[PDB]
Amino acid sequence: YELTQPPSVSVAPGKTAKITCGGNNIGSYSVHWYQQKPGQAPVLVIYYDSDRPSGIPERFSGSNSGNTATLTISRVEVGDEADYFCQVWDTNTDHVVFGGGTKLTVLGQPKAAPSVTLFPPSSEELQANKATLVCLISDFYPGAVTVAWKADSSPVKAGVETTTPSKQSNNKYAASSYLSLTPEQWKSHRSYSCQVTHEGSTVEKTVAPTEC
Amino acid sequence: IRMTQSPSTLSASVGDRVTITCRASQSINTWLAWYQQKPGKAPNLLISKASSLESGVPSRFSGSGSGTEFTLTISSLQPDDFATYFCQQYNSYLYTFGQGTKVEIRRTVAAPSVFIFPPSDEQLKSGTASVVCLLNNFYPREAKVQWKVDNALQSGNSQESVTEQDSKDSTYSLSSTLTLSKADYEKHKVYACEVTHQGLSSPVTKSFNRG
Amino acid sequence: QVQLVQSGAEVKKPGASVRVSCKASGYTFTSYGISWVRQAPGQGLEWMGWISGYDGNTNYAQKLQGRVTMTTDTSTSTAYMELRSLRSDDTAVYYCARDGPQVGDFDWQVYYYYGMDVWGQGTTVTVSSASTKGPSVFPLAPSSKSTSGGTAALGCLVKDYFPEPVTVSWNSGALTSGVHTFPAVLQSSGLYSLSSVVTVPSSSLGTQTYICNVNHKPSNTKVDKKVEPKSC
Amino acid sequence: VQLVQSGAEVKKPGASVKVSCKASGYTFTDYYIHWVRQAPGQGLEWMGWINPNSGGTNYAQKFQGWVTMTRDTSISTTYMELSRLRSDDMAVYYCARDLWFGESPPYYGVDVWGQGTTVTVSSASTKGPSVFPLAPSSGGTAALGCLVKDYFPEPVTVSWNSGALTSGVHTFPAVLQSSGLYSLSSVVTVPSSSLGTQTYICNVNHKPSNTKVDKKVEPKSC
Amino acid sequence: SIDILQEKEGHLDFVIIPHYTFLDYYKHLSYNSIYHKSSTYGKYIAVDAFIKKINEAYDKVKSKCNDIKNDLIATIKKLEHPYDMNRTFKKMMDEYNTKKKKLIKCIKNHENDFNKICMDMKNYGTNLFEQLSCYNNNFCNTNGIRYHYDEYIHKLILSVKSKNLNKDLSDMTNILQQSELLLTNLNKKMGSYIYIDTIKFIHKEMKHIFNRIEYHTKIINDKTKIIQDKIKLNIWRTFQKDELLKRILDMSNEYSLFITSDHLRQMLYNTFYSKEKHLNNIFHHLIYVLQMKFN
Repeated sequence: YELTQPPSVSVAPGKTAKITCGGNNIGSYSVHWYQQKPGQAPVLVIYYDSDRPSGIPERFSGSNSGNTATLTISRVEVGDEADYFCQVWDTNTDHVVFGGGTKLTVLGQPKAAPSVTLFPPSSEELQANKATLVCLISDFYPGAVTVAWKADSSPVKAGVETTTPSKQSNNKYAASSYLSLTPEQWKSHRSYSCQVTHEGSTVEKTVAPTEC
Repeated sequence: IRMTQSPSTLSASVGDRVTITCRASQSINTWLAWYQQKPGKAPNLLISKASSLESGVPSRFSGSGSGTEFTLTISSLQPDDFATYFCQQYNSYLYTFGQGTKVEIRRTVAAPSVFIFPPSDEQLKSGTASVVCLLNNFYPREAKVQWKVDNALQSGNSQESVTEQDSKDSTYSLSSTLTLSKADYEKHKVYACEVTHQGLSSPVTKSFNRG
Repeated sequence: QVQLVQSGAEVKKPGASVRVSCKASGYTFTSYGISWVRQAPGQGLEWMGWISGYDGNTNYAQKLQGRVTMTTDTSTSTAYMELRSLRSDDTAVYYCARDGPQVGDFDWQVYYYYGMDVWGQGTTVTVSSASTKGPSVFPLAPSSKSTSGGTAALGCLVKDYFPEPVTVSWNSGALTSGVHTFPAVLQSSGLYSLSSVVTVPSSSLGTQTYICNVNHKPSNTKVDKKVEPKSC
Repeated sequence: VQLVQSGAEVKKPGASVKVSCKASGYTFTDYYIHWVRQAPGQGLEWMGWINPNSGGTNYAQKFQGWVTMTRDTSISTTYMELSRLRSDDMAVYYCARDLWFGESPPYYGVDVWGQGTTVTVSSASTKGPSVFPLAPSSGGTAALGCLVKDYFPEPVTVSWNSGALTSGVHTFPAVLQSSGLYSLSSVVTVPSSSLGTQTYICNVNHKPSNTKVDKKVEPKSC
Repeated sequence: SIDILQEKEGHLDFVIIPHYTFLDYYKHLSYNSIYHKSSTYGKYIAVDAFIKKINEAYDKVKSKCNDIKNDLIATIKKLEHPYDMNRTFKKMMDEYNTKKKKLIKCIKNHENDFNKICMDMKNYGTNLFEQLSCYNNNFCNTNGIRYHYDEYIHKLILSVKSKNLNKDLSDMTNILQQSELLLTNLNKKMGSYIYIDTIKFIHKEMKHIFNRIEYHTKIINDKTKIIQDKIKLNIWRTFQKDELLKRILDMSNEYSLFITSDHLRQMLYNTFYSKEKHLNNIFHHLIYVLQMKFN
């Protein structure tokens, strides 16, 4: 028995958001719903298709009939940004089945281009026969970037380790990218660039082996 | 210490009011119990402190009396109430029962059917001869059977047996067995049993000559 | 289910002891007592004793003093009756009955006024010098003479057996109307003897076979004697 | 009403982990406990339930054979053992209380969740970080930091000037490298004017390898 | 009034509550009469045998309804198992109603038999109590009240305290609430209306049983506090014959009302969970029917 959920739903602060949970004859199953905020344990927000547990606001409601269960979130606050999971119990297989989840994105939040800082290798690391370029990316929102390195305009993908975005204390996001090369490779090129793309704009920082 | 029931045998019909009397030799206060005993079965408790009806015993059963005089009463004699009844003192730690009071079914006088049986040939080979006189389905129970061998009345050589009153015709049956050694039996010709009963206007005789 | 189950029939020689058991169910054994009462063949009821299931206190009849010993076993809820130095006049059905727990104790009737309210099935105890013997079954044959109207009588003399009982049936149980099996009598010889008769129509003497089925389990005896009409 | 699970686990493949979950604010034997796992960035996977009264369990198909659920009623605690861990078992494991009160629920659903226990699976060996200075260079504000290279396992603590410097500091989440080792940077945004009078030392501490390193970050000399 | 209880599956019984209290009350009078004087403590086993003989007889009259009781059990089996016979709930509810009516009818018929056994216990108990005397009528001993309490009542007060009766009621409210919550959700999806009708019926029976348990729990709690306060007053002192006797009747009254509510609450608890076992099964079967259906 499978529960199919749209991977993403996005709404404006005052608008109402609908999260669907598809399943054959889901109308005969009792659907429970969970909200899981980023880096948090899930919380039960609707049980038995439409009932709200104590402490759950009236903005949250649910319905279920046919092949679609719906979680309706009226007057969506920014704090409602979470993954939402529907759940059923299927007696035929004796299994608790959870849907794939729906990420709720709340619009209206202002876009911030990333701040980029590129550090060339330290003399101490070069003395140890190694070379790591450090690209620090911070203060960006929506919270998603693509990172491209270059060596004299030719793209570089080998030796690149890039982190997933992370929510900062100020609600903006952060990421870091590393380029591990050999000291000989480092000294061979004229320049090295770290290009950060955020929405449709690239922020570039360039470091040269001939700098001090 | 000594209970005496009166009467010892009582003739009654279904629907009748019957009252057994139990007398004690010395005062037993109200410490008297009553019992019912159907033949071949165990007695059942009927009444406890001379009047306390035991749980589940028909309400037709009632008791009364104190000191020396006590009475058991059955208001409407039903087909099951025909049995012998016992009264019992428990004033002293040594219990004493009464002699019993038989309650039998009353019906019309039925004359017995009389049959005489000579000894079998196999029993004669054994060295003894038993002649049995059968009185079949008679009423009342009181009957006199006399054995006459060549008109000589016999005494001490016969044994009687009576059945329980019949569940379908309320009659009794009796078997009287006259026993003689082969030597004594082969010394006489006529063997007869004379039966006397209220249903017979004059004694009925059943006889045979041996051989 | 409140009940008292007693041990089976017993045949003992004069001067011997008997041990009758009485197992209780459906009640608290240690909260009551057991009374023992017997009945000699064709006679009234006679009380022999009492024992308490609570403390084992006993009260015997004066007739049985120094001969009877009733004991008890709280573990199995059983009451025993042991009568030694047995005599001919000890032949009786011995019964056990539920009684109060403190009959000795003065003013006992004020705290438990009930009579002997639950009885065991009884235990046939026969005292005798006699030895086991299967009965000799003799026919009691009808004839043209000695037939009252159209009704003929025939039977079986189940003579000289020991001990009681024997069972008589006619035609393997197929014949039941008009049959009278008489209570046995104990003869001077120490042996029992009885008659089982059947009244039948005269029209059947020469056409229907009549067999009496005597079965004396004590001596493993099974006798099927054919009763045949005497021609003469 | 709470479920408090045991702390983060770091295990090698082929090893086992017994995670605990202590119940509070209610009678532990009156409600079933479920276990659900979550791979990073992925959905909720029901692993199975346990009846805390009898100890009877029900394992999901994919978790049968290598998951064992038990409880100790004396201490209101349920456990889940993962036997013979593999790389793909890196996930947050959760314990969650069924909303049905009593035995044999006709339907199953959760109302109270534990905080999660991260189980990390790697064949890497405990290695202390090599620490490097990210010298300040070229508005009126300068960026300098430390590079905490090739350490395993998490976590590393980065302090500035023995804890005294906490403004303008940004210690960044670590990258897991293809080698199995971690690397992180800690940048501190300082006034450019301070660069000649204020000395900056980063203090790195890796408790698993018992490594404590201090690194002076001075403006690049030429 | 009469209560019909279900300790376990296939085990229906009945209690005529006023008879239970009446019979228990006169058991307390009986023991208090023999414990007042040391010269009558041995008679305890005779009182025991009498009281057990009275209940044996009481139970034999209850046994007269065995066949009508067994009838109701079978009808209840059809009601509690609609998944095994599968049609017309109304007919099944009417069936239960009349079979239950027939049991109360049998009970009412034996009213006089039940009253004679009760009135024999009253006469017995008042007989011992009316002959209770003191060496000094101005100074009657309360050692009998003390002994009887220690050996007959204190064991029940400790036993009832060890059980958390107030959490038994909390547990039952969670059961009732989650059952209605699921019931209301399933009713909106249909399936076998026979299953929803029998769930609604068993559920309402359970609320009624709960009300009786809640009511008996309040009495158990109040009487345990009242017996414990009142026992202090009637002990460790003497009384005039009149006041001692009024105090023996007052204690006996408190004990009998407490023992009654304890006996009934225990039996109603067995009934609530016996009925709950069947509600659970029907919930399991309705969910099976609903999920294994067409769209």
